[PDB]
Amino acid sequence: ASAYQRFEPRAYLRNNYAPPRGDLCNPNGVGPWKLRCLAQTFATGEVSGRTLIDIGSGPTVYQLLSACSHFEDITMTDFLEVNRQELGRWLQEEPGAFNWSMYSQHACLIEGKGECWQDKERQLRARVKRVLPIDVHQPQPLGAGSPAPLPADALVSAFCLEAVSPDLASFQRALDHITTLLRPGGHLLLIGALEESWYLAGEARLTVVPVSEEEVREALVRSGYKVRDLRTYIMPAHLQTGVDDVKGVFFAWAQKV
Amino acid sequence: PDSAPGQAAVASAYQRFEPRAYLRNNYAPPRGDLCNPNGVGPWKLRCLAQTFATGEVSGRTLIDIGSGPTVYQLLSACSHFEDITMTDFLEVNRQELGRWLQEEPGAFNWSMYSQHACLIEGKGECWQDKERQLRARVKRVLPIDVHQPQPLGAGSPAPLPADALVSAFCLEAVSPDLASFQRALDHITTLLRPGGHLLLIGALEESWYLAGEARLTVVPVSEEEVREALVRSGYKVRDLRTYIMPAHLQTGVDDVKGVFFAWAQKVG
Ligand SMILES: Nc1ncnc2c1ncn2[C@@H]1O[C@H](CSCC[C@H](N)C(=O)O)[C@@H](O)[C@H]1O
Ligand SMILES: Nc1ncnc2c1ncn2[C@@H]1O[C@H](CSCC[C@H](N)C(=O)O)[C@@H](O)[C@H]1O
Ligand SMILES: O=CNc1ccccc1
Ligand SMILES: O=CNc1ccccc1
Repeated sequence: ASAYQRFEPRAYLRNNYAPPRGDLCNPNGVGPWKLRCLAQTFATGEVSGRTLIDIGSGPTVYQLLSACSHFEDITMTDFLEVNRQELGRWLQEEPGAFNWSMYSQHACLIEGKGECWQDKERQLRARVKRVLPIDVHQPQPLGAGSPAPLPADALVSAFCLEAVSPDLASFQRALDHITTLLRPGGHLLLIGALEESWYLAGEARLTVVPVSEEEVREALVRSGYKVRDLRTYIMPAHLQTGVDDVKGVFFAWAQKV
Repeated sequence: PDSAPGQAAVASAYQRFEPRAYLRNNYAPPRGDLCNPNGVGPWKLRCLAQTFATGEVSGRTLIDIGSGPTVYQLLSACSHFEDITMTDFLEVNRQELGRWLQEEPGAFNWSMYSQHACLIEGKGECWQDKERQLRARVKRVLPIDVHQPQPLGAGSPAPLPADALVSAFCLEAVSPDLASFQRALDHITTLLRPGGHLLLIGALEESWYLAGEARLTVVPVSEEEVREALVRSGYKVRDLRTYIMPAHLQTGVDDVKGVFFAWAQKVG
């Protein structure tokens, strides 16, 4: 909690979204894998609606590239002001914004609709209506008078819960808290680190709860979801770089029931 | 009739050709806007991609005829030919290609075209890889004059005969008349092996275009004049499509009415 007060957005982006982890040319990397999970899921046509909320967006937007063409009202969120600012810089095309164009290009490539990456970014920027503070530790993560339409038709969340929870039970409650934001019958797309215990963001050294695939599945069931899909990416040696001790990445497609 | 005079005018006029103006006029927006699928850029790239996707156009060696300062016309080709020769009449164009080959920052930026080719080829290739492969496969950049019976000269470096030819907006842009156009086509055809393929892209019913201070004269040709010249030169026409230039893409840089793409196979 106080650890996140030293969290440096630029250090985080450099660590996870610039080469090598940010090289998208090799389809066997973690970046293409993530984008693929997202794209394939939305391509089913079963994840749809009017409103969507991204939970713990941090300073990144890649997690919404495939989502944005299925949801007209999108809400992005984060605990930290500095992350919300970094997002605003990209949404408003302000100076020094992070360059997400390689990810936008690869989403267009993967989706296979012949869309140009500029149109994709345009649609995302237009459909993200707001960027709000959030704390998944709170029973009402967004607060009381939320400007965000509730409940949402769908949730997305990448690398938040395990990264803000000291242990399983805390992870489980955090999942409980965000689930209240989701309409019954709605969809949650959850991405996260597997068996990770720490990662770095500049001066910040963050603690993570190491979770397994089966622990993720069980937590989803406990929270009232049917697990439609749960896949694992094993982190290859050359992508183990000293910025963390992640062993793999999970993708879960869950439906509130 | 005597050919020298018309050829002399053409060579003279091209001494004023400005590569950067030409690039801005034709390969930056609006004509360089690749987001609109109905634009001329995506159409050209589509013709090339679909043709190479048939698998029917392959071999070891390819020659691009009148490359000028552009490389888009080879984006889909480069995965099918180990050895690629680029060519142009003007040293200033060859220099511009030199800059791109060295990946210099001052070079024209073709990355939107590279990305779009990757997008429509549908193999999930990243654009950095496409560009790296093109740079690796261009083995030489050579002077050329299509009005000469041997356009590359005698004892040229180029592997002859080639398995395939590509040529975009060259023949009609350097030929004073239809007879000249036909002869130019005859000349480049000597470079292609029997059974080899020619991919020809060009302007329809155009009489002029701008390249900075240079305002050049073009022989206006129709689709049926293009088909006949190809037949006359000893080709079977496999494909010949027409793009009609939208009014919003008529920017005053030329009086082009449309664009043709011909896929032709040399009889042999
Ligand atoms: N108590 C809390 N409630 C909700 N989000 C929190 C939180 N404490 C930290 N966060 C945010 O959780 C994020 C983890 S980083 C994940 C970044 C992005 N979602 C991605 O896909 O790369 C950080 O941005 C951090 O600021
Ligand atoms: N006598 C000649 N023989 C072969 N090419 C010539 C020529 N005279 C001029 N050219 C070249 O013909 C080109 C026409 S511009 C077209 C350039 C490029 N292939 C494209 O696709 O946009 C110019 O580069 C010009 O220098
Ligand atoms: O630790 C969390 N961030 C992370 C982001 C992308 C890939 C692997 C880890
Ligand atoms: O050369 C004149 N017209 C032209 C039109 C589109 C692309 C290249 C050239």
